[PDB]
Amino acid sequence: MGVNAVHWFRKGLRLHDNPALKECIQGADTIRCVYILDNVGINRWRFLLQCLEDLDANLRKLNSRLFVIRGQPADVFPRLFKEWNITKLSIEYDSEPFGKERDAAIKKLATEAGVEVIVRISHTLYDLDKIIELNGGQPPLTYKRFQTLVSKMEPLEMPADTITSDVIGKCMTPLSDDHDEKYGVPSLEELGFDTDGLSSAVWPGGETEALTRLERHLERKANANSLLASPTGLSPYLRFGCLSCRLFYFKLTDLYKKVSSPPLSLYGQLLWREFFYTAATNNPRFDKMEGNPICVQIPWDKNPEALAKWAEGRTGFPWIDAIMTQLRQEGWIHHLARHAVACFLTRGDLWISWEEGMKVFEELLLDADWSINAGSWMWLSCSSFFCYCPVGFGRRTDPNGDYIRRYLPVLRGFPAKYIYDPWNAPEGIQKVAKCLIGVNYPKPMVNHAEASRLNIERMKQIYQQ
Amino acid sequence: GVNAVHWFRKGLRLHDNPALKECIQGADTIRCVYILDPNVGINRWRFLLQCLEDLDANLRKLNSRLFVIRGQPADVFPRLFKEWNITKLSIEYDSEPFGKERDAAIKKLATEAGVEVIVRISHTLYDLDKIIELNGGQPPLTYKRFQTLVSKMEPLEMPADTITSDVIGKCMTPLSDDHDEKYGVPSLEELGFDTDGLSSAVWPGGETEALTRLERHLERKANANSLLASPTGLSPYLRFGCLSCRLFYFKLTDLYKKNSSPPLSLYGQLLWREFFYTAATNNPRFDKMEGNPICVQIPWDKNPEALAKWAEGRTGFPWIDAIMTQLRQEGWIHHLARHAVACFLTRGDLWISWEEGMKVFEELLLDADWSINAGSWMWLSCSSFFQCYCPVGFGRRTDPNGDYIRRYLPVLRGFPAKYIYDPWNAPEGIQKVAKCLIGVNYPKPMVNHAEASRLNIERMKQIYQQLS
Ligand SMILES: Cc1ccc(-n2nc3c(c2NC(=O)c2ccc(C)c(C)c2)CSC3)c(C)c1
Ligand SMILES: Cc1ccc(-n2nc3c(c2NC(=O)c2ccc(C)c(C)c2)CSC3)c(C)c1
Repeated sequence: MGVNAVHWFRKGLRLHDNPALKECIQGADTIRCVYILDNVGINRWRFLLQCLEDLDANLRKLNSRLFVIRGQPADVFPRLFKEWNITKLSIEYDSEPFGKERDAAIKKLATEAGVEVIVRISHTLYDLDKIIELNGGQPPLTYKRFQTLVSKMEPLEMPADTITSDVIGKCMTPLSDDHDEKYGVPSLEELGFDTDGLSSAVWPGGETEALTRLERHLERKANANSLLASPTGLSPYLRFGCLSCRLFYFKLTDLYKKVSSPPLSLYGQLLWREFFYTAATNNPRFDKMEGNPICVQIPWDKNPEALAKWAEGRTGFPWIDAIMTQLRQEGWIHHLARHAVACFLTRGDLWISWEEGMKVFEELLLDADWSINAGSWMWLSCSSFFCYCPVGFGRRTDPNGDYIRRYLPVLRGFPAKYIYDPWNAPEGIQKVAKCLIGVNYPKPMVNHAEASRLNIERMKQIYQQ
Repeated sequence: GVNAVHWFRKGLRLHDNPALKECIQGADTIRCVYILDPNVGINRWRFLLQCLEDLDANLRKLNSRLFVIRGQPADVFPRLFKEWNITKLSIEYDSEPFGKERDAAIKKLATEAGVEVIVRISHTLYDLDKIIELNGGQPPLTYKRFQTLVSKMEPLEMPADTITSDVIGKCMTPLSDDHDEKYGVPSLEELGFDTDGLSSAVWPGGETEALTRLERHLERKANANSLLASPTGLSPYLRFGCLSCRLFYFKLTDLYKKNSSPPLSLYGQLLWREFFYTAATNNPRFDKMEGNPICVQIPWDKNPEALAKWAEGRTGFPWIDAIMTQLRQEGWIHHLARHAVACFLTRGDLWISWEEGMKVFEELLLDADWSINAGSWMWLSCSSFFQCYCPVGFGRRTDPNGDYIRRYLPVLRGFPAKYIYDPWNAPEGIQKVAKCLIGVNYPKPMVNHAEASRLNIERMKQIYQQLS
């Protein structure tokens, strides 16, 4: 009896600009926010778990708690509907095809149980289906066309009001005394992860951290060092929904006017994100080659041993290996570093499928969703949307090689003259550095000049086809 | 003639035994001895005695025997030197401070008697002193720096040749027909133990068992069940020396190669061993809080009754009690189960000193040496190395049906999975049909976890504010 509401957290792990949760509370006697735990690496799971602990803490401020439940949503929700006597369920819209299919299945389960479902857009700046409509029923496959469509859209509506005590009103959350025992956020070890020797996260999760960084980021806006994680970086918080894209949009617009009509390059980060979400939303095989209508079909090498050396940073190229080590250790690498390793794996040196690189980035990268990961890997491998040197790229960006020394400590003894090509160092240099190439650090896995010359010919064959 | 003794302590094996190999060279006679030197529980003693009978049986294949002697080494060895007219003594090096002090005293006594002492490294992958020298004179206290040091060392030389007929050559072992009466391996009852109702060992000791399980482990390598002892587990055989760390290292590399550059993660089990041995070797108070230069001073509770409930698996938390029951009964628990009970006792629930948990583990755990035990307990209690699990939720997450609980806490077998991890929440009618009244046939929880852990988190946060 009564109006009992559940808001389902997946993305949008925040209380600000949360229109679905705002609407779910309206007219509700009770409210319960739930997160349901279904390649994913340990840095992704730690960021998520920290996101849920920050949500729980913020909900405690409102005399509520987060409910964490393990299971598959299709089995879990029929039980919750009855146990809690639910009449309304709310979600932030998910544009990605697998999320679409999951949410369509839950909507059917909810309707059959008599539960009304509130769906609101708030993970993207725009209604992706409306952009596709203005473009004639197909997503744009060029960024400039996307810019044209966006510039004709209506102005962005204001972000939804933050969930506070005034919004909650008389709505309450029923809680047992053993809430943590049944619904608490688990630790990594409670999920069976090996955390031995794990250091403190370079990217701590949560809306609180995201809003702290947003304020520091904007105050700052008002190279070798670029390779390292910035304390005001926002990319993972946008992927998990800790930071609203619309709030970030409006704060940037507000800053720009304080210091007219801003160029759309002002929103370059947000717009590239929307582009890939829009391209992917109606393409269930967007993350594949075969069966993907927009993906060029290319005969990639099948080489699991070469793939493993790339994935684990054992290529013998310190520039490539340091990037993949920072990626694995911390979960974020510079955009141009993503270019560098993606080129090395696919069209550049190894000629391995972009699907394999995408799968590694899905496990390790914090800030790249399914759509953005698939679209970027297709783009950089010349597979859709119409060769870096693994020595010179790093040497030009960081001549002293401090980046290599930070993430490949075994190379720390090498001078800047050989830090990016240690195989060229004389034996005496290697001995004083206590690192014999081919013993303490591997030899380069390919001759870059020979491999790149071959692959360049292969793709020219593809594109003359 | 040249009469030699090889002193077994660790390294209870004939393969990759450089000290024994060097001792045999140029010797006319050889005698292998183990000295039973007066907390160690019955499962540790049984594993040891099975290692010694495997050693004795493998020495019989070479027309030799193991000589087992009860006494203190500083008293026994002056007698043996004269009785057997010994001029050669060999040992595998012991990095741990108490073993270091003992061996220095025996080396002095041997020199006084005119006996040369042969010492060879073979219990650890590396020369721990060479690691510390490379680091500038102090051990690394982060595992990342230790990995950096290890990746700069020379490649490991191959393990020593197995003691065979060929290696023994002309050397021989004088034997009497009364050998078992004088020097035999004793039984547990013969050491005064109560073995009534003891079931057959889940972890049988010895080099033969170790090498069998190594072969199966390599083949297999080529969840709720994780909690149970694996038939291919190697951890206790590495602690006792039935299996060489260096042999394991080389079989792992060979399996990997059949790339030439495996990540260090491949050898993860071995390097964490080496890390704690290195940290402990020059620290004679490594197992203490006061007077230990690397350990944060924390005002732990003194509560012997709560410690006893934890040690004996009477906490009232079935996940905790099942783990401690498996540990007592078999001598091995999963690594994550060790985290669970360590957090419950120290930083999590009871606020009892990590020194007390280490002493219980020292008595019951088969696979954790002094250095690894002390280092792990300091680590998990946030007391060193620059460092809260739910006692209901963790088990429920790991084994939802509760089969682990039903296996080790049979009084709870009747409870459904819904309450098997928190049986105090079960309605009385469930408790009645399960024939286990909570507070009568199985104790109530000894603490309110939510209240205890919240207060102890605040205690620890104050500790690190004082430090900062
Ligand atoms: C309370 C307690 C006592 C002992 C052991 N324990 N027992 C054995 C070993 C270890 N420790 C570890 O592996 C280890 C590795 C990394 C880190 C960061 C820690 C904290 C422990 C390796 S050999 C057999 C454990 C796991 C917990
Ligand atoms: C291999 C790889 C995977 C993923 C990402 N990656 N990660 C994140 C984002 C993106 N892609 C882009 O920005 C982007 C924009 C324009 C073009 C033409 C391309 C090719 C990528 C935006 S949000 C966080 C990148 C940079 C490379």
